[PDB]
Amino acid sequence: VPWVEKYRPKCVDEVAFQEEVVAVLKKSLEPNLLFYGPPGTGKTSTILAAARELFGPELFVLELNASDERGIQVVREKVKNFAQPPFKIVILDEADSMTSAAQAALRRTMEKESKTTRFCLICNYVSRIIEPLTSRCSKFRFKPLSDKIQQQRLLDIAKKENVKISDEGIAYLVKVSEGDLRKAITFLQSATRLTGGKEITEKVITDIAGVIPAEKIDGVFAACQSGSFDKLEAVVKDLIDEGHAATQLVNQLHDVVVENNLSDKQKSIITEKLAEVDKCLADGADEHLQLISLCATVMQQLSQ
Amino acid sequence: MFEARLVQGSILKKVLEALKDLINEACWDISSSGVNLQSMDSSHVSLVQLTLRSEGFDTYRCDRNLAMGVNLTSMSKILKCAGNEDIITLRAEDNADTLALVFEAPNQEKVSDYEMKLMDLDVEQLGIPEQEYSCVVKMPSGEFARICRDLSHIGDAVVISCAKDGVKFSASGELGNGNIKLSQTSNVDKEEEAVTIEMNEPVQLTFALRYLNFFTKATPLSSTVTLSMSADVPLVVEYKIADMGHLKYYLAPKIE
Amino acid sequence: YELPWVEKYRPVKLNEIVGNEDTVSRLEVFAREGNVPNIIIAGPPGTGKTTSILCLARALLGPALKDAMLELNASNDRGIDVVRNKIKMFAQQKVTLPKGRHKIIILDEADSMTDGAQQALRRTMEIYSKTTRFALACNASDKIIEPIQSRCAVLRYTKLTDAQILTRLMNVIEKERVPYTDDGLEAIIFTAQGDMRQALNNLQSTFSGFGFINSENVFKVCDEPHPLLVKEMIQHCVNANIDEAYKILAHLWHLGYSPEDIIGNIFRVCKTFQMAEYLKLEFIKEIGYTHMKIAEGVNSLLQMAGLLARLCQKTM
Amino acid sequence: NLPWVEKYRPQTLNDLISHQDILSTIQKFINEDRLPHLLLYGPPGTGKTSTILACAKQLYKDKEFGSMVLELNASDDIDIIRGPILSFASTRTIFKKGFKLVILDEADAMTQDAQNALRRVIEKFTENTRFCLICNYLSKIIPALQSRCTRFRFGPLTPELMVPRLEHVVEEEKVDISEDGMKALVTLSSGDMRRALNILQSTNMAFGKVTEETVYTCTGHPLKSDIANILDWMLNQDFTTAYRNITELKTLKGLALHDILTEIHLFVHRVDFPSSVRIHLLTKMADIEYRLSVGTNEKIQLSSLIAAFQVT
Ligand SMILES: Nc1ncnc2c1ncn2[C@@H]1O[C@H](COP(=O)(O)OP(=O)(O)OP(O)(O)=S)[C@@H](O)[C@H]1O
Ligand SMILES: Nc1ncnc2c1ncn2[C@@H]1O[C@H](COP(=O)(O)OP(=O)(O)OP(O)(O)=S)[C@@H](O)[C@H]1O
Ligand SMILES: Nc1ncnc2c1ncn2[C@@H]1O[C@H](COP(=O)(O)OP(=O)(O)OP(O)(O)=S)[C@@H](O)[C@H]1O
Ligand SMILES: [Mg+2]
Ligand SMILES: [Mg+2]
Ligand SMILES: [Mg+2]
Repeated sequence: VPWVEKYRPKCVDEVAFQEEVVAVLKKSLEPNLLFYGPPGTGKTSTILAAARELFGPELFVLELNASDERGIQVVREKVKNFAQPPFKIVILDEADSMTSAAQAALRRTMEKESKTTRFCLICNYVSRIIEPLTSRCSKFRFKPLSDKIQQQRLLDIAKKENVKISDEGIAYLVKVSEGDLRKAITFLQSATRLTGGKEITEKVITDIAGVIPAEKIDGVFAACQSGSFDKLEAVVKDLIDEGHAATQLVNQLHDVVVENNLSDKQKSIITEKLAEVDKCLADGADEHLQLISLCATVMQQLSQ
Repeated sequence: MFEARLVQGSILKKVLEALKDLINEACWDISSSGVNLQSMDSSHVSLVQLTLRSEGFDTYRCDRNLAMGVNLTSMSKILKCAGNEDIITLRAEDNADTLALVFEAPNQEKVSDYEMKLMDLDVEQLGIPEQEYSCVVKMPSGEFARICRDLSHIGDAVVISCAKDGVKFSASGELGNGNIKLSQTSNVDKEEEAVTIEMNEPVQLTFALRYLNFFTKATPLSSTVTLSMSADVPLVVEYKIADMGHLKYYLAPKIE
Repeated sequence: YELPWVEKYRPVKLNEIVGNEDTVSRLEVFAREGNVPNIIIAGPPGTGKTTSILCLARALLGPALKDAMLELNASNDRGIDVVRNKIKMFAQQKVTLPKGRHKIIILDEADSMTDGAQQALRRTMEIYSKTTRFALACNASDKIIEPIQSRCAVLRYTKLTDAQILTRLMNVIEKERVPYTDDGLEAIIFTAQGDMRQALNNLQSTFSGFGFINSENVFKVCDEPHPLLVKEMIQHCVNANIDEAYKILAHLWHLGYSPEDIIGNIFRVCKTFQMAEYLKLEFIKEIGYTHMKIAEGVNSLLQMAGLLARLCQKTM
Repeated sequence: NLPWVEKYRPQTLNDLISHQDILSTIQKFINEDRLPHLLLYGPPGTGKTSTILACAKQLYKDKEFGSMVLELNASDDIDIIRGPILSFASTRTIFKKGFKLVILDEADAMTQDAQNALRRVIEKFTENTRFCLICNYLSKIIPALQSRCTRFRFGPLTPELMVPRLEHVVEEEKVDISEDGMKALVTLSSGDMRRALNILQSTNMAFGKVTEETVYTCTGHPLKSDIANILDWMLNQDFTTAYRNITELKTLKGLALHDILTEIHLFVHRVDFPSSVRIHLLTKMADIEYRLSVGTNEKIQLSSLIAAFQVT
């Protein structure tokens, strides 16, 4: 079994650092539940622990995601089919990615079935869910664990599984997947298969996390800082030939532009271009051309 | 409790085979005066009404009224297990939600017991507006069954027409039209074989044929069928269950 | 029970169809000589396709219309089995008609037949063309597979100009003696958008609900964003006055008009407007862009406000 | 227990509110046996399925209501037309004289071919079965089909009309509603009595008292002060410290960028700008919304929004 589930909480008041959610989940016998929070903060783990506490190990809850490709009708149809411990629990993941018209229909389905099934909407934004669904639900914020806790639990995992990783390795593991304990644990697991347990250096983490090294970002800014278009072509060609996706380059380039000492006008222009390039890439545009364009804008902004 | 002894269960079996395919489930309204069953099919176009008087049974005992909403398909499936000449005893306890059908043998060494599980049906007794019909055709049931089953091969709408000198059933369809006309017999060799048309005004109506074919599955019940009808009033197909009651199908006309 | 005016005043001969003088002229020629080809009449709704085919079939056959015509709507079973049995047995059926007359198989809503049905209909059209003629009707003339269009004359129908709808509306008013006024007739012609059956339905509904016909009353039964408000909003956007155009826009949004409706009316009003020409084109460009973005699903008031901001900043 | 959206349903035809013209015209249709096919369209929760149900209960009886009314939802399924609808419209009911009624809820989820079939069914049997279609987007309905039937736009309820019914509900129940809790309920409802009564009941049942804060916390709607704070960070701060502040607030409470952007648009129109600056803010915010509609990173779109406000 994967480590993302082998080390899940088995009880409600057991390890979940969030206190005001584990207290109410005892009285959960406001008909429905609504969890929201950043990804990988024990959203599904907590309700699964609550369901294994309430129902029991053999009494086994339909979990499906509301972001299906097959429309919304099949979702509510499956809920109806599952409808027929005086109730059953259905879990809706990514419930914020439902359009308002699809939440209206899920509202009708969940309010006509409000006698035998309890719902749990798991999302990352409570504002995306419309006011009927939230008004029928009881909200619960899930805040990520503190950085030190993250490293603590990761060391606990690495000692329970005998994975020889440096402490700076753990620091970089939690830094490379920011505040995402699920992602950090999955990386720790899938980065020890990649070595056979001999040694897990930060290069393996940087490769698995898909993070382009900060050297290449500094090279991109060194080229666009002052130089002809040939340097931009060269650095972009080298960055594409390395395999690094353009999404990661745009992400890290934005992260560097925002929290540096560029002017407000320059930051504004560069970030507008970053957003446009990000949409262009999300629309299937070609990475080389979009990166060339973005670098041309950044160059005409910095060089001036 | 409901304890009724029918000497020949063939009557009950034929009734169930006449109602089986028109209506799926019905509310047998048992009373101290007889047995009734008034219900309309799933399409609300035809209304079957069965009545079995008390005197037709051998020992009919009913002390309290009952409404046993039996599933007619399952009831006929159970009735099939009975023999052709068996004595059939229906027994419904004061309140037990099960109907005991006891198929005795014709004085032999076989007794069958069945406990058909009833179901709760929301009884509804719609009023049947008593009315005076302008034409009453009485004809051998075999002829009406043949006529409907024949014209069903041509078209799905029979135009029944009552003149004075005979009744004609017309039909039309892709492969042409055909009309069967019967004249009232004057020298009735057998009172069964006669075709008697009590006509008070010439009428002409149109009816669907799926439903007339559903009606004609009660032909083993009686040899003579009575088609009574008037204008803008549902036609009435009546089969007289001998000396114990009747089975009466109402059918609403066809539009256009 | 009295039947509506859409039927009480249905033209019973091709001299009374006001739709498309050229195509109806062709069809009158065919009703005169008598050897029609398989015709596919295609065009927008309400313009007189079913009526034209029915009047043509009547004028051709005459009293044998009950015996020589087979109509199959969209509400009839028209699978491959019906096409292979009923339509074929009708094509093969013998009916004796005058010299140049043929049986007619009217397949209304021909764009609703599945491909298998049309494939099964091809050779029936082709073989029995010596005694059977087909007359299909459709709106989307590309829903009919190509081999069926290859054996039919594709007669195109177009929307009706406002003058034709006005003539027929006056012919009906004269017969019904409904009290009217010019603004009411202009309102009906604006809400019709060419559909000659929509216009008659709106006329009858307005007359039956209220009687007198005036624009105030026409927009009480149709009830779409009054074109005067949209004209005023576009005018404020011409003077580069965003804060006064967003006023009208939020007013329209308060009454719950769906943004598709608001854009439909804004387009239909900005097309026949009184701006310059280059400026009108620069406006229609942006309105089309925003219509694309709303049909795609981004239908919030922010997109309408952004459209207003672009329209304003086109004129500096 | 029993929801208030059902306990206070208008049982008669006059208990409907805010549609007196439409209600009077339908009542006149009923009195004169001139009832045409009806097309009731408008935003949710405005009183469509209640208007036609009151009209039905006024037209038939309660025992004729199973054999002469076909209440059919159109979102379950071209086969539904030639199936139960054509078999319901073409056949008479045995002993009852009069037309039938077919009520197609959500009549705009029907494919266009199904609407062609249904239009022919309607056109054919128009004197023994009256159709009543019900939809939210009249634009989704084929112009052919809509032509057939008279159309009624059930717009949203203005707050003056709908406040008396809420006051009657409050007095009949026991709800300690503040003088602005009614206002923050009317505002969040946005003119559909169903959502207003639902929000009111759920908040009164969850917290025990309704006010301008309790309803805003029960529905998770972004408070006005928070959006004012965000606009202040954008308008009167450095780029980076605004990015930091806005991101911290956006992750503190559950807040996406769509809602931030909507409320910030309303504020851009509220507060005073030189009227040549809000043309820029409006353009850029309407582009950021389109960019977010395609599934992009919100960390680069939020920064784009701050860039848009940094015209000042
Ligand atoms: N507060 C917490 N208490 C206990 N375990 C935690 C906590 N946060 C994270 N975890 C662990 O991290 C793992 C992932 O938690 P999940 O509930 O799967 O996160 P998530 O909400 O599913 O993120 P998604 O599904 O990608 S949106 C579990 O195996 C837990 O062991
Ligand atoms: N060109 C026309 N001239 C006169 N009356 C017309 C014309 N077009 C439509 N009508 C009227 O509108 C009614 C319906 O028109 P139809 O012939 O049904 O149009 P249609 O082409 O069938 O529209 P569809 O089938 O919905 S695409 C007729 O009964 C006429 O009264
Ligand atoms: N005009 C009104 N008068 C009284 N109560 C109303 C009115 N409009 C809505 N309601 C209430 O709101 C509830 C829902 O109204 P509905 O008629 O069901 O709205 P709706 O048009 O059916 O919305 P849909 O079906 O989702 S488009 C009813 O149970 C009523 O209690
Ligand atoms: Mg999860
Ligand atoms: Mg037509
Ligand atoms: Mg409704």
